[PDB]
Amino acid sequence: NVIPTITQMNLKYAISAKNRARTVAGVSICSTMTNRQFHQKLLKSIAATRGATVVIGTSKFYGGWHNMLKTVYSDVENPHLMGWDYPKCDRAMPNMLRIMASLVLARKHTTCCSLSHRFYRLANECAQVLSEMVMCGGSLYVKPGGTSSGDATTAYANSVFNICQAVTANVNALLSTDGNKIADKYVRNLQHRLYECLYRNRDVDTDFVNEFYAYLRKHFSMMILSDDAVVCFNSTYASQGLVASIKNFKSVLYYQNNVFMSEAKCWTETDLTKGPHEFCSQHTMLVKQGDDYVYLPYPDPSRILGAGCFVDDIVKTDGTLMIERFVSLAIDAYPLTKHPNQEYADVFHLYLQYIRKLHDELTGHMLDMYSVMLTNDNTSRYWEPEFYEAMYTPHT
Amino acid sequence: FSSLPSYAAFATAQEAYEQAVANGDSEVVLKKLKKSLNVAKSEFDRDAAMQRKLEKMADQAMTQMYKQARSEDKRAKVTSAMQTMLFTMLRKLDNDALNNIINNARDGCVPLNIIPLTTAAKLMVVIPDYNTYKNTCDGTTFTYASALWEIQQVVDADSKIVQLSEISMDNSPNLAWPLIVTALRA
Amino acid sequence: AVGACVLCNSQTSLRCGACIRRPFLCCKCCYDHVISTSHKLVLSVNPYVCNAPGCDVTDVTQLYLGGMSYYCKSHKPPISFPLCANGQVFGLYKNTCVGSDNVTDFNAIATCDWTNAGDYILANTCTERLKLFAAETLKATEETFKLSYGIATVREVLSDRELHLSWEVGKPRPPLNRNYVFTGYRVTKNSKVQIGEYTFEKGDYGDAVVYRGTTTYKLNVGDYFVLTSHTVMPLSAPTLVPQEHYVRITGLYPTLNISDEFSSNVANYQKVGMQKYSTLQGPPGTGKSHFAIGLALYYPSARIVYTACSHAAVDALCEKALKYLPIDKCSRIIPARARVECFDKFKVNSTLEQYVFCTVNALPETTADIVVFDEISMATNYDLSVVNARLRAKHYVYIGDPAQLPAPRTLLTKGTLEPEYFNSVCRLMKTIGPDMFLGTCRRCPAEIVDTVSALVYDNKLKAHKDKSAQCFKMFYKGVITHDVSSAINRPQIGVVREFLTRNPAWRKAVFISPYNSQNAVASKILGLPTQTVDSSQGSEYDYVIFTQTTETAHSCNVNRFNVAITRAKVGILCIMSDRDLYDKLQFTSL
Amino acid sequence: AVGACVLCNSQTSLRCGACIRRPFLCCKCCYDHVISTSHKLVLSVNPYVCNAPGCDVTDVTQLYLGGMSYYCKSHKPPISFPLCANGQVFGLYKNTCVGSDNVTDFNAIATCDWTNAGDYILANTCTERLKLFAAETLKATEETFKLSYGIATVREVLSDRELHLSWEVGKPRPPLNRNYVFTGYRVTKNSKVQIGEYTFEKGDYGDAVVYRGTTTYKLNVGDYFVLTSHTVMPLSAPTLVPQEHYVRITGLYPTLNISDEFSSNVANYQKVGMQKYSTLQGPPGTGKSHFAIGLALYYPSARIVYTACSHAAVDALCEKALKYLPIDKCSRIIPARARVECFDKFKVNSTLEQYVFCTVNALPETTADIVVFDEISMATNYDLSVVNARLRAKHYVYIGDPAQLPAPRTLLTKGTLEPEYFNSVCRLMKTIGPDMFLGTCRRCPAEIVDTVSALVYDNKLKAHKDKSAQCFKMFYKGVITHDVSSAINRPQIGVVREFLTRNPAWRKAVFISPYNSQNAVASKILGLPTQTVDSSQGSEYDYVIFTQTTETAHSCNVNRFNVAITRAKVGILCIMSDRDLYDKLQFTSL
RNA sequence: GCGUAGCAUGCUACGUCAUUCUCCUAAGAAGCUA
RNA sequence: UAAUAGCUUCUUAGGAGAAUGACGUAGCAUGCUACGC
Ligand SMILES: Nc1ncnc2c1ncn2[C@@H]1O[C@H](COP(=O)(O)OP(=O)(O)O)[C@@H](O)[C@H]1O
Ligand SMILES: Nc1ncnc2c1ncn2[C@@H]1O[C@H](COP(=O)(O)OP(=O)(O)O)[C@@H](O)[C@H]1O
Ligand SMILES: [Mg+2]
Ligand SMILES: [Mg+2]
Ligand SMILES: [Zn+2]
Ligand SMILES: [Zn+2]
Ligand SMILES: [Zn+2]
Ligand SMILES: [Zn+2]
Ligand SMILES: [Zn+2]
Ligand SMILES: [Zn+2]
Repeated sequence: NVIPTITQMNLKYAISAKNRARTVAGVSICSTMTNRQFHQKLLKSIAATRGATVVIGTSKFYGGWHNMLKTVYSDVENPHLMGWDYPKCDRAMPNMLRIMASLVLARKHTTCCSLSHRFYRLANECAQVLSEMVMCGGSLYVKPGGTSSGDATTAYANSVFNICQAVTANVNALLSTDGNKIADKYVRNLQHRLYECLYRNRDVDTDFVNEFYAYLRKHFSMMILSDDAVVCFNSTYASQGLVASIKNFKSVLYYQNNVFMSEAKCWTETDLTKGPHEFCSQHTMLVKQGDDYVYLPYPDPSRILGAGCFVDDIVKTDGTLMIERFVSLAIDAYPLTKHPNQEYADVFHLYLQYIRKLHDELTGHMLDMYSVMLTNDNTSRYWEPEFYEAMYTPHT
Repeated sequence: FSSLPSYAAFATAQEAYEQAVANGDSEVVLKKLKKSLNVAKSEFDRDAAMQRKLEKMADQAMTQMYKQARSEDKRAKVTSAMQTMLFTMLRKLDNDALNNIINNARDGCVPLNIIPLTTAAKLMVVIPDYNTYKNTCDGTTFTYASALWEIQQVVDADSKIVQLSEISMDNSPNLAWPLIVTALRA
Repeated sequence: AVGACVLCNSQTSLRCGACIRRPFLCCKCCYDHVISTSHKLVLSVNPYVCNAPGCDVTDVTQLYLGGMSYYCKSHKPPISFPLCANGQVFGLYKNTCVGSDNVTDFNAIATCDWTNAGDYILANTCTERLKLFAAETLKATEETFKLSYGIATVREVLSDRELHLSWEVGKPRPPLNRNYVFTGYRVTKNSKVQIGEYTFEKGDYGDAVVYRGTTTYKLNVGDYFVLTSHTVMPLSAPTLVPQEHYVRITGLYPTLNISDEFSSNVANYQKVGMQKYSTLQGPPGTGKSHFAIGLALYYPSARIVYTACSHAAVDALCEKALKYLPIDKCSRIIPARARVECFDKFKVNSTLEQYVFCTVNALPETTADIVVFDEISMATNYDLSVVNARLRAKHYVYIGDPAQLPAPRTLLTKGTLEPEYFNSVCRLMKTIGPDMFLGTCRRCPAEIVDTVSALVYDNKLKAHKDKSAQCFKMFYKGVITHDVSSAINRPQIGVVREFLTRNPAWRKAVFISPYNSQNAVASKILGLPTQTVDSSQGSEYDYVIFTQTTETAHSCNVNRFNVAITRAKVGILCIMSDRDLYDKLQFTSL
Repeated sequence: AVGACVLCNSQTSLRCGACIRRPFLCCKCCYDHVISTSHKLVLSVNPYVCNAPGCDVTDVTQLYLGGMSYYCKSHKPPISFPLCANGQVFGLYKNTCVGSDNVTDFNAIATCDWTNAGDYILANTCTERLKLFAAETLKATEETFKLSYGIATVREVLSDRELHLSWEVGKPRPPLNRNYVFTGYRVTKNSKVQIGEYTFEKGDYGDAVVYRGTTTYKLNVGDYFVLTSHTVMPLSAPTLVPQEHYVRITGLYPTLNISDEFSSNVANYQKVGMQKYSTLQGPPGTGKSHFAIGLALYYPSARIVYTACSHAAVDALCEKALKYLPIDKCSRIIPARARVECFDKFKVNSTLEQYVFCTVNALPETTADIVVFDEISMATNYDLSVVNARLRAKHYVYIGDPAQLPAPRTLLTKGTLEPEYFNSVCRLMKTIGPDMFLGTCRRCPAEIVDTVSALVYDNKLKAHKDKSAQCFKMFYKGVITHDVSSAINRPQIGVVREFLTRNPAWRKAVFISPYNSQNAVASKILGLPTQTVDSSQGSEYDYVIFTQTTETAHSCNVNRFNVAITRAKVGILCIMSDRDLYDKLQFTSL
């Protein structure tokens, strides 16, 4: 049976760098419960795999960022890093691509579900997520399409959509090349067989699908987190047009997303010793940790200072009540100490000194409210930089 | 612990041991009483720890039982709330118009999006500026959804009543747009 | 679910699962109920069974809980402990539970089977929270008793006013009147469902039924008849709201020109309006059916809810209130299923009217200003608690005569329930006395009315007439045949037909009997219009003949005798078997 | 919240649950209070009840802080520890709580019911924080006494100008006068919601009340009334702001030839300017309430707020200000209901005017340059704290006299309250002396002042008039009708009526009697302006008829009688009861 | 030389307690990211 | 009114395990001594 469902639109009260309002989709419990029961095994299986294309469930601490970046550079020949943007990603996504993502996620049910079971599960997904009734200010509207950001499989379906767009860009790049200009005889035959498997073949050719997958993994290595993507592509092939470039993503998003991807939000990095320019809002820098060089992610110092200065509750302003709030922020702001810019390196020391001042005045206020100090106080380790240095060391 | 007679056995063995030590009993009797006291205390502590486990598992069982029940007296409340909501929504229905449009259906099935559009007795028009107001529902009566509606009320975004003479081209800056007009099907 | 213990009203979350009603029980009270009686199953928020892969232990004295379950001794962990120990059964609110001994009668309430007489007599003198529980479990027992029953069908299409009866062999058959209704089942090939309920009544001769119908849907043989049955909901309101007096009449505002008809009851009208609940017992034929109309005309602007146990009394009251009270502000509330040929003369079934008449079973939850319960002899404690739950009103007035016949009370088979314990209200009326009592009698001759006031009544009755010199009482043997479930006296009709030829008066008489078999056979050989002793009590006649078949404690029941001899007005031939029944009364000898 | 202990002003987080005002108490002081009295409930940020599934233990020595909450003796987590122990009660700021014994007067203040008289003499001679706490709890008890009253209803309405009354059976009936208001209910089904603000007063004939309303709703008979409650706010501000003696006048400016009439009080004006607050005590009618207006004329630029506890006193002050001050810059602030009819000649209810007159209870939060409190005898410590909280000021002036009548103090019924304990200001006046003192009689004739200088004042006053011989003392028995719970003396009113047509110059004398019932009911029989003694204080009239209704301790009160007679201006006739009281004065024969 | 008894030393098993560590779960507070 | 998912910090409680120490009991191995053969 198909259960239609109303999803609320909730305004988001959070810190941001642009003044446009952000809205999330509160989906009904009747949809979330069944979507969990349908997708959660695969979703937990994706989040528990290390070294894959979809980096979900991979921590950035304890050397997780360095491991991710070393798996992206998976023996590519002339590596250049690349990253693109999806403008209006959740609201311009076509319904065909969302249905594609839901059908790709549901390929795991080849033994537990029948054909009709999988169809009615897809229909419930479409009726509750894709084209639903939306409650926006006490009024029911019809959502035209696009993913809602509150379904159970949101980041994972977004990752499927991202991989699909990247593979489409590579297909278009390889097919729109001349073919008489391709010097490599292997890639010319790959283009010929790619056209055959697209427009002259109706049954799946698993041998060529494996061959093209091997080609993409060898020359177009990816790292996907639901709409962020780092690619470590072969620069010579991409200059010859045998592998997708930024312009191929722009073309594909024009004719398949109805958006224009300006090349001002997409970056290219010709030097791998600097890492990705930005992935998951974190910049990357190569530091000498211990005896070896590793990649550490540092945030925008403006972001951490804004999180310290502006809060969403009146009681987060006391400071002594929230010392863990600043311990977490100092954990996030630790890698700034390795930055060559001293004003960036001083943010971590500012947070440590504020933690120490907060503990000093907390103990003063506690000793005033009583006449005895606390017997056990282990807060001294939060203004020592070793507690935060061990946060980015691969021993755990 | 103190309820069980193991404490009594330990206490009487300790009393006998102390009394015989104070009375200067022989070494063999002293060792005998020491061994008896040791085994009595052994039984005492062995039956004790079990009391800790008893009370711990009893409190855990009681908390589990409370959670399983409170959760059964909170289920009936939401069941009653859902029932009352459903039945009030039933009583809101425009039964004659809905019956007409549902008997006109061949299979008895109609799109939901036409249920208000053909049976709702009241229309709310939310209008962001004056040009839109002049276009869609200027005057005391207007046409929408192939029906005739008569303006029964106009309020602003502040939920304050606005008169139809106040919605003008020059009085537009002084109105808290959007305006929500409520009309009834004629 | 948590609740209140029945006999101490402390908070609890246990239940005696072996009982028919599953009442809540506090810890100490539950232990006292399980260690004494044979109920060893206790239901907490989860049932107390052995949660093993294979085992089934229900006893609670032999259950030990361990980890997060309850097992017997063969399936318990290395840890203890007894569920039922230290005088308490392990449940919620372990230290707010106050014990209460009155368990020494809760055992006899919960464990009895109502077969004997004393079960009712001690199910009525107990406290209030046990007065409710005993009534609830009695109704549940009767409902389950009606699940073991005989089943018939219609032999073939026989008449438009009468069907026939084809019963199964080996099972008893019920009594036949408006109280016992019957259901048809349409299991034809093809999907047993219901078409309609018919009530049945014995035919002329042989095997027949002259019936009362529910639905026009006329079946073939394809239906077979069962009894019909239903669930009993739990009751919460007390049987009688506490008696609180008022100084001057509140919320009731007396009238202008009530009538010169019933102006001698004005003191009694105001005594009705004074207290919270009032009690009026009026000997048979003394105006209580007319007193209700008079009360309604003494407080003209008060909405009044009239109620009664059965449709007959409430319909007679409805007819009187049509004949006297204003008519358009009347509202008789009918059942939706309409199990009876209901009363449609008023502006029927509007519960937001002023004079609302209804039956106890069909009362809707509402409010009133003064509610008049009628025939409290018929009503069981369940009806009283129901009328206190559904109806809240400023005044309650219970009218009825305990000397009339009681409720059916089908389960009672051994011993005689004396009038005093018919219900709470009759117990009130016999303990301290009815608050109001009107003693004259406008039907019977002189000697019978003086002697009936001297039979059981405390000598309060009299007649405004002269004795018609046509009441008699004979002692003719009337040999018994009795070769059917009830006793018959045919050759007694032989002796009465040896009379009845020198007495041309009662040639339109109504035959009555203390047995339905003799009543049925009396309508066969001579077409006397019959009306059984139960179907009387609410009507007056001037020609009625009554014979006695046997001699027993069912022959000397003076309630039945008093309800018998007071339906005639000028003439009755009657047959007395016992010298006791020829000598408590004065009549001619013949 | 975190607060300050009442009797030591240490930091604390505990409060006493049983106390009506729930005062903060430090650890040591809370232990001393709970271990000795019957109060055994302590509220921290969380209340100290036991957190079992269901348990109700509040006594603090029974409890422990176990795990993460407060648990009783046999519900505690196995790890303790005791709450109420080690000479303290566990709370926040535990090791900084140091108090003092005053835990012997605080026990008496918290425990006492304010029934005796000694409770007031201990509530006014204690320390400064207890002077505030005792006033707070006294107001709270005076409010919670209204919870024991009986709620009304309407019988019917023959006359729409005179309601019919019906009190609930089984509760006391409140007195009927202007001071008490009511608010209704319509609880039939159907609107348990208020129906307006009404007030009552008795009628002479039968049973009737000639009511008054704020709106014009009628009562369908179910509608009824309940006397309205009043939550009491914390006594936030001190009773008297601490005094500082300036070297020279700060914040105030003198004037150029103030007048030829106020030229005598100049030195006292300068003394007022020098000190933070000043007290003016004088016998009645010596120039006290006119001194304030002279002060206004001496500090013309200074914004001034005049206040008093009564309405008929501030109205007289308003009239005097109209006679003297420029009328353009005045106001008059009236409460929302305005139970009494106030002064409507100024621009009423404009707070931001230069000279603003208001009652204490209706004072709005504002500033001033000097605030003049008047008739401090009428004011309790609640009024002083209210005026000290709402109105900020640079200089305070309290004018009044203790020998006039004090505040009602309805709860006080044993013993008499000396002047020096009326409030803090009167205590200051009697202890060390007034800062300004002026005494003589300029209003009353020679005879009445020459008698009142024998009753109350020990032969102190000379005065100025000639005894016009229109001072009369009557002998009349005056039989008693204790009707409205305040006595009515019908034959004394008859004496007045029979000898008010024999006095052609006495047709406008105000009628004064201690009892509000007779004083109110006299309006029909003689038609004179009527006034009770309590509100007559501060107002003068050209002629007074005083009637001692009944002999009691209320009407034979020398203070009341002295403030009653001295409102006359040329002559006064009074009829007396006490053979002593009529003899202590020297008046004419009759 | 053997048997019984006692003392001392050592090893194993079990029960109880103290400390430290790891993990598994539950509950709560918080931070960041998409 | 406040979504899905991931990671991290901190606190509390419960279980299980490990390690070390302490006591008690039982079993086994050895040395010395008393008695009997
Ligand atoms: N005031 C009266 N005067 C004469 N007869 C009356 C009076 N009131 C009632 N009756 C008669 O008394 C009889 C009472 O019978 P009924 O009305 O059935 O009530 P009940 O059965 O309770 O006595 C009626 O037939 C009526 O005619
Ligand atoms: N300096 C003065 N010269 C003449 N008459 C005065 C003077 N001061 C006051 N009075 C008169 O004395 C009366 C005193 O009134 P008031 O001060 O109100 O007395 P109290 O304050 O006792 O009520 C006023 O009515 C006024 O007429
Ligand atoms: Mg009757
Ligand atoms: Mg004055
Ligand atoms: Zn039972
Ligand atoms: Zn109980
Ligand atoms: Zn078992
Ligand atoms: Zn207290
Ligand atoms: Zn203190
Ligand atoms: Zn407790």
